[PDB]
Amino acid sequence: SHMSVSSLLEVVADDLLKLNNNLKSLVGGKRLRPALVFLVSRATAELAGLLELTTEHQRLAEIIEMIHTASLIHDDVIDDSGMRRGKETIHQLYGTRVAVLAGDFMFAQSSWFLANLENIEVIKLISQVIKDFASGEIKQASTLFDCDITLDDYLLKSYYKTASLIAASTRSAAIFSGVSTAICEQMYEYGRNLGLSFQVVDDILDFTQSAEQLGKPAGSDLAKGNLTAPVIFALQDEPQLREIIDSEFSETNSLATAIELVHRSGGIKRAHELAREKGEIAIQSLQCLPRSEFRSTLENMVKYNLERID
Amino acid sequence: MSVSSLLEVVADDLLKLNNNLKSLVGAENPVLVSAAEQIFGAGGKRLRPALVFLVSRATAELAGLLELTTEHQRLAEIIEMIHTASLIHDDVIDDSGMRRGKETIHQLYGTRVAVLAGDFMFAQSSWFLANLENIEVIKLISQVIKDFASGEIKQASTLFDCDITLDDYLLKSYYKTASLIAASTRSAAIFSGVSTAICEQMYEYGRNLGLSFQVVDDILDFTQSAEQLGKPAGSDLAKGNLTAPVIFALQDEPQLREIIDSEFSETNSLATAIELVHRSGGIKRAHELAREKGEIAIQSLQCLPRSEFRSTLENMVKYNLERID
Repeated sequence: SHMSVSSLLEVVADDLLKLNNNLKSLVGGKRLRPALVFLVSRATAELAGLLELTTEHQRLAEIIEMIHTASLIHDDVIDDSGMRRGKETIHQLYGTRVAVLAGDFMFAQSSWFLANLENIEVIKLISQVIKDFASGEIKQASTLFDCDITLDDYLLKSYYKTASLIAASTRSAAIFSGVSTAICEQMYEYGRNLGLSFQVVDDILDFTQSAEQLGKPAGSDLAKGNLTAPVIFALQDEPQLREIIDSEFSETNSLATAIELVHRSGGIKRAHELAREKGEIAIQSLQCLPRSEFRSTLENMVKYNLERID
Repeated sequence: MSVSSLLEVVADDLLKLNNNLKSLVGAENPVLVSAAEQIFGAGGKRLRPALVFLVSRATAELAGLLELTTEHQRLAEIIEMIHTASLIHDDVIDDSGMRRGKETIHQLYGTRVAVLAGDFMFAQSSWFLANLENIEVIKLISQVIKDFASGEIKQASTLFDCDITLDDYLLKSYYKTASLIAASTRSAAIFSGVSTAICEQMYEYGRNLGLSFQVVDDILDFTQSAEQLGKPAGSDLAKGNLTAPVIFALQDEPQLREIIDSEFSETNSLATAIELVHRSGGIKRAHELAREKGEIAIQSLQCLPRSEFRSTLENMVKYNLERID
């Protein structure tokens, strides 16, 4: 459902099971983003001398996931441009008005929650994430099938898409704990580099799953012209790959060829390394924190993400 | 009564604002830039920034301030940006194809891009406002943006519903229009540092003027010609948005209910309905509803000293009720 009330219920239930788990190990996706907020909140709260999470920490986890979920809802809206007739019909058929209103309300409820936490630094940080998301998503169609994309441009795109919200959420959790600016910056870098690692791994998985399904991989990133880390690395070595993409896989079975050129090029292995390198930056970001079950879980999130392609 | 003659006492403030509006979306996303100019250049009256300047100057003088603060000036720009973002989403939801002779953002670029553009402008507005560092105003405006979404959901959930009460119509009208105006005039007083009591009076001026604005707009959808609006007369009615003239008309012309329930499934039934609205006392009763809100607006200005700014704030009420637009 597109429901704020359902979202908040599921986040509180997921956070309860996570909290109770972490209590049992003391000193030993809709869930990732609130979990990261909760873990960073707990680690930094203990450093600041707080005896429990503040109301600001608890609402932050709901604010972040509401932004994430509203983003998906709005990104999913159909492009009706060009139709001379029957737009009201296609919007009825796909529930466009409901998606727009649900996304609008969820964004607004999130921003209203955040404003009422009264930390202007966090409001600035999160507002910027939303602007960059919307602006980035407007330009995304114009970058499909463009082999002139660089690796730095891909990482920036993945930042605005994914990593920026996660980095803003871990910095904000530290800000609400009142730890030093230096520690808030490190939590920001944890979130940013975990987010990039997470996105590169998701891009690797989309490719390697694509290359094993039995039908034509028609809905893969590569097929739609969304060129990710394995492909970009491959394009450095594969002149026929580039020509094939520029053709939008016009020729019968060219998509299959493109996929095998990518697997050929070792760019998958170089994408592995890139995701591993961002992960190790994320882990290094946590060492300003003392040993705790919360730091060990934040470190393990990186390793468990990387094991997804191991 | 000309819009220019009405606003001349803040003409210089408005000209600065109009020069700056373009750059406030940025220079880096050409589609986003182009979609912004499409609304900013379409010829809006800029009444909302004018109200911010008038209240800003009236309350600044009462407080002892020398000139208008940069916060006053940025507030005015933010209010017009929020207004613009809400028009963009309202066009998507209404599936309107035209706004002031020009095509709407979603017609040019598709529903998804129009929604994202509005998302950007709401976020850009909040971000600019946060950089004014006043948390009271930040919380006020974040409530306004939620109110827009609450209003849009209520509006879409009650299309063609002839059991709508006048109280629900005024609530919807607050969510759609008057909430933003009430918050903009309260925020202008806040940035001048005047008393809580005067701040609250300014909120109520903006609320009641906004409600009077929207009632008159809903009247004009019936009473003005089909290209004096661009849209044909009764466009709100035809899409099932029942406004004050229709609500009053329904009390005397029960066939209106049959036509509206049918969603005008039958040829010339919309023409029939519009004649029923005119036949009833409806348009006249909606006009006195607007006047009654306008009078409460003028009462809320009496806590200000006499000043050319107060006089123009009162004239805005009279201009609206005389309006042909």
